Amino acid sequence: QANLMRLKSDLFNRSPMYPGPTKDDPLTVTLGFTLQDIVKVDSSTNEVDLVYYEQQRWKLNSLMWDPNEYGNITDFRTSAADIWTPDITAYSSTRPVQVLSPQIAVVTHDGSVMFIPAQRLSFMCDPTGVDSEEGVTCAVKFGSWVYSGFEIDLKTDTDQVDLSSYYASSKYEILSATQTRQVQHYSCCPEPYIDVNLVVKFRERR
Amino acid sequence: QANLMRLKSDLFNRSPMYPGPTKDDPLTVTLGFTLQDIVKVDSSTNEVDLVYYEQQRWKLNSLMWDPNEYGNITDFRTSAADIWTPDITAYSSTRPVQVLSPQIAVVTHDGSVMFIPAQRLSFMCDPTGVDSEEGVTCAVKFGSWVYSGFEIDLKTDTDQVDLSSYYASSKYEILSATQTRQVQHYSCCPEPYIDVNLVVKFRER
Amino acid sequence: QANLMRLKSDLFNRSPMYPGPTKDDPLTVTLGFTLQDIVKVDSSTNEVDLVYYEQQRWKLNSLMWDPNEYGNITDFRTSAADIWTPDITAYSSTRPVQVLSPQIAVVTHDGSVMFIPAQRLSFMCDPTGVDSEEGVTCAVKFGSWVYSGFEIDLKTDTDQVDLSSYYASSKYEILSATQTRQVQHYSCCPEPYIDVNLVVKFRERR
Amino acid sequence: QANLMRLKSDLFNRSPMYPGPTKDDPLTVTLGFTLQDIVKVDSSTNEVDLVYYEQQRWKLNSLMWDPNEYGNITDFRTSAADIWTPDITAYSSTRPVQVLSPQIAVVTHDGSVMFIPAQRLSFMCDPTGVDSEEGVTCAVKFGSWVYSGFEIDLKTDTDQVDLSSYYASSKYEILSATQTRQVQHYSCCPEPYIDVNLVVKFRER
Amino acid sequence: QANLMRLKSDLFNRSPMYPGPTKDDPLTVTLGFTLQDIVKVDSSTNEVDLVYYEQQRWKLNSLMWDPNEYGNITDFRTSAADIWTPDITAYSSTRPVQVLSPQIAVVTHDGSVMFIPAQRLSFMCDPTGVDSEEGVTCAVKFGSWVYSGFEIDLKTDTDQVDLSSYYASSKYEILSATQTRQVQHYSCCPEPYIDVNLVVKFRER
Ligand SMILES: *[C@@H]1O[C@H](CO)[C@@H](O[C@@H]2O[C@H](CO)[C@@H](O)[C@H](O)[C@H]2NC(C)=O)[C@H](O)[C@H]1NC(C)=O
Ligand SMILES: *[C@@H]1O[C@H](CO)[C@@H](O[C@@H]2O[C@H](CO)[C@@H](O)[C@H](O)[C@H]2NC(C)=O)[C@H](O)[C@H]1NC(C)=O
Ligand SMILES: O=C1C[C@@H]2OCC=C3CN4CC[C@]56c7ccccc7N1[C@H]5[C@H]2[C@H]3C[C@H]46
Ligand SMILES: O=C1C[C@@H]2OCC=C3CN4CC[C@]56c7ccccc7N1[C@H]5[C@H]2[C@H]3C[C@H]46
Ligand SMILES: O=C1C[C@@H]2OCC=C3CN4CC[C@]56c7ccccc7N1[C@H]5[C@H]2[C@H]3C[C@H]46
Ligand SMILES: O=C1C[C@@H]2OCC=C3CN4CC[C@]56c7ccccc7N1[C@H]5[C@H]2[C@H]3C[C@H]46
Ligand SMILES: O=C1C[C@@H]2OCC=C3CN4CC[C@]56c7ccccc7N1[C@H]5[C@H]2[C@H]3C[C@H]46
Ligand SMILES: *[C@@H]1O[C@H](CO)[C@@H](O)[C@H](O)[C@H]1NC(C)=O
Repeated sequence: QANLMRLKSDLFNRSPMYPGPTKDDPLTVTLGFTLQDIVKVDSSTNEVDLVYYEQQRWKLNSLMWDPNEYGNITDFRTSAADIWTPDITAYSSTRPVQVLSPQIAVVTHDGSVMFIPAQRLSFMCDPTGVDSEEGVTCAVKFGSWVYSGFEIDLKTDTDQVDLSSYYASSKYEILSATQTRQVQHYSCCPEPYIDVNLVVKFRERR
Repeated sequence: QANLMRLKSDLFNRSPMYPGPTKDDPLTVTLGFTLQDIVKVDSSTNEVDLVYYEQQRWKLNSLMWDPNEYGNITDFRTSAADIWTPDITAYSSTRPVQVLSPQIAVVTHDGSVMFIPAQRLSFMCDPTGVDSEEGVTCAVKFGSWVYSGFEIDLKTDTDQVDLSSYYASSKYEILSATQTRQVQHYSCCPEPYIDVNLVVKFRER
Repeated sequence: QANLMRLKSDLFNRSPMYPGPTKDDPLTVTLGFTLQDIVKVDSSTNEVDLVYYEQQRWKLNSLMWDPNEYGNITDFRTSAADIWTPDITAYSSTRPVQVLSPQIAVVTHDGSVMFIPAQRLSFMCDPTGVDSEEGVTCAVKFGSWVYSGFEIDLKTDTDQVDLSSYYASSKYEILSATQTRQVQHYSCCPEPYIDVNLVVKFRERR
Repeated sequence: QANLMRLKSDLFNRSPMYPGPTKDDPLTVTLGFTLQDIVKVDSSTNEVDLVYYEQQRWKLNSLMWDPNEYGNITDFRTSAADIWTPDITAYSSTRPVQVLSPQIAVVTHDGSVMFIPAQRLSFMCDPTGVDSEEGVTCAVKFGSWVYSGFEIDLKTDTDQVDLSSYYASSKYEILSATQTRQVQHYSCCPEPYIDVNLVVKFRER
Repeated sequence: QANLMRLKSDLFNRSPMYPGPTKDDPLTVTLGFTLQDIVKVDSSTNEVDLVYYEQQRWKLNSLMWDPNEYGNITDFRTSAADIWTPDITAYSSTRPVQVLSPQIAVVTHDGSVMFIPAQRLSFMCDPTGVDSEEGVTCAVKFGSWVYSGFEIDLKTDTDQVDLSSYYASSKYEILSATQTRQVQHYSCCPEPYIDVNLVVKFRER
């Protein structure tokens, strides 16, 4: 209690919040998806709804401490409002993303942060052929809304979407689900933009 | 008024809020459900909606006081924003949980806290067989979102879900409802996670 | 303007907010309902939606003042956030209550407060038989969420729900509407809890 | 920039917000509606949905300044949170009113304020006869929620609702739309209440 | 980190926020739309839903800095709450606009700001004829809610709406989409108001 209180006071009250990365001091953010459910499909609007956990990890020098100086504390939990978080956004959502979990992050003594919001997302997807044996493929890109590849580098720990928590009695079964880093250039602008392309192949079950 | 004002000032203004548990100083949180209604079932999306009260109890040394020092006050009510509260979350919700009651907790002189949010929850459930006599069983786990079993231990006072306030004219009748502590390990994570599994067997009326 | 500004400053900035009642210093809260409309019925979910005004009144010594000391002001209006308000809640709602009026209360020099939120409420009600001549009866209890009868006493000024503002062209006509104080005990806990039971008998029009 | 910053600092940081009117110092608020669209009708619930702009004007001595003292500034725009605003409310809404415009007001050197929220409103209305040539008439009163006629006087600049921005391809055409000051007493209350009654006659194509 | 922290502290903590433009010091805001999808059409209410990115650009002297003084930083990203933003609003929305992107802007050393909110908008549109080969045309104006043309000038970089990100498998195909500056006068008021008129011609695929 007392040690943790002192640590949080030192990290958060005695210094300003991290202002985000720059060209000079870029930040790597790792993303991974855990797909829980394809909740619904809307063939009249071509919108599909997913529920997933989006794991985000990054590391800041300003969040480092020595466990010996603070009662051997190697990590703690704190409100996501206490710290900077990356602006990772679905590019083709049709509704505001709905948050299903509390906004709390885990901070480790090496300055690494793990933040894993559960979300429900409606996104642009033609579900025609979902009732067939081949099923249907849909895709949605996630990236920083305003940081280029010079400020934020996105990576994945794996190209496989974690399906170990997928709901066994969903209306839809997953045939494949991948998460792939893409570099993108746009005609206006010189700098590269990074996204992770979440590609899901699915169909109605049996 | 004056005594209570002084107590709240001492507990909340004159010291920092409890920062949450650690490996060294873990916290036990007791959970209990009162199921009020199965409001609806959606066979096109496999989502079911429940209304329930979720009682949460825990105890902190930092919330202790001597009643004699504060006008014989043995307990008080306060906004949940004034205190730390646990991050207990349904694992398989499909919509943000909707809160139906005001966010107020009861604090007792021994440092124990009782907080009982009424909630409406949409969660993943295949309702196939709800129209049958056998009915259907659905389950949803509740636990801390980011604290492991090393920091937060969950328990129940009983394995029976309180059904005494269940809505008599619901579209669905309850055949059974249980609440059971589970210890879980994951491929992701080395540390154990504790949840309470709410299992409800029901059918159409 | 100047006198009222000074009064509000004295009551709200120069002292802490009332911390709520206790066993030693209980508070009586008077409730009355004005039923405006039965807006809808849902026979697939057994939910009914009402629109009403819920008048709440109570009195605090801490909100007293002498009109002579403050430019002859006998009352004022203020945001409900400036003052303590009771945690009166429907026991059997199925959705969060929707507030239709601004959150403003009237405070009188004797310390009495009048707060009258207009609300739309979805609550548990089987509407089977609403299309019949006998109609249907539904009920919903309102009480403090966490204060017992030792801290908050609820009363009504009358057992009749005010129907003078009921919408003349509603889909549903009201046969009766009553509001009755009840004392209740629950198996766990020694202390009594007070509620007001709103009972409404209605049917389809004409 | 610099002059305006100084003016806002003098008006808002150097003095308290206006606390609202009293019996001794009543306030006149002028209302006017611009009806944009009758968006929908629900004959199963007797709810109708309108989109309109509600112009509100009032004048306070505390918001006066001399333009010469502040770089010739005769008016400025500011967040509605910086100032007091009246609690004008539809009496027969069935859903919380939805705000479609940013909450910003215009303040003029004579202390006059203009605030014009665009809103979508669902209100109690039987639409039976909307498909006929005569159409249907519906009405909704707007007034202060908690100030009586002793504290706030409402007026209109005109009895005609502005229809110049009405959506030409709406599902519903407007036959007439009026806005009329009414004085009212209630069984509850000794003091008179002022409202503006918005009466709209409309029909399908 | 350290240089950027100092820059933000200098710009945002050590001086007041920009209070908005005046007649004396007007501001030009450039708008451009990127239409992503016509998501739905409602022929029972004459409402259509679009998803788009609205790029907004303006320039303030108060946001200028010398890169040499701050570690060669030529630009940074910051929360839109840290800075003033224009009150650009759709004139004919039927629901509050839904924001799909985080509220973050890019600020450049010359004081220029780029802010690009992704939005879902329901607006007044008769979709009769959408199933035909000619299709249907709908329009919606965007402008400042309370600043006139004397305080805020709107312009476009181009009259063509960017369709390069339009969703290939939308139910609706775009025949044309234009964005055009308009000057407007209103009977009440002496001052001109500027808007950008977004005109979209589309049909079923
Ligand atoms: C924090 O942890 C370190 C070890 O992980 C502790 O340091 C050791 O304490 C043991 C047991 O008393 C000694 O025998 C070792 O010599 C110490 N050093 C090392 C490097 O192992 C330390 O005492 C812990 N601190 C607290 C307050 O619990
Ligand atoms: C409060 O009320 C008293 C009277 O009840 C006001 O004082 C009187 O003011 C009138 C003019 O309005 C004078 O002619 C009287 O001589 C005053 N009498 C006394 C005893 O003071 C007083 O002005 C009121 N306060 C206000 C309006 O702020
Ligand atoms: O030109 C583009 C299109 C592209 O759209 C998909 C979403 C993206 C997320 N943000 C939103 C704005 C954007 C951007 C920034 C700077 C120049 C061009 C540009 N955009 C989008 C772009 C990506 C990346 C970035
Ligand atoms: O990927 C998972 C699966 C599992 O999901 C059920 C809920 C859990 C409670 N919290 C939420 C995040 C989670 C966790 C932490 C770190 C990596 C992966 C991960 N999760 C969930 C997990 C448990 C434990 C933990
Ligand atoms: O045990 C209960 C059930 C009962 O539910 C109906 C509604 C009530 C209003 N509040 C909500 C919490 C509650 C309460 C307080 C303390 C211990 C148990 C307890 N609850 C509910 C109770 C009443 C009274 C009170
Ligand atoms: O009983 C009523 C009905 C009537 O409703 C129309 C609107 C009004 C404006 N405010 C809102 C609350 C109200 C009022 C005050 C005290 C007791 C009952 C009561 N109401 C409304 C009333 C008027 C006047 C007042
Ligand atoms: O008289 C009007 C109608 C017109 O409506 C289209 C939208 C507009 C954008 N803002 C919103 C308020 C408004 C305006 C300013 C001052 C008095 C009246 C008034 N309005 C609207 C007007 C334009 C311009 C401006
Ligand atoms: C900034 O640019 C100058 C000029 O090239 C260079 O000398 C300096 O090292 C750069 N970096 C910093 C942090 O000032």
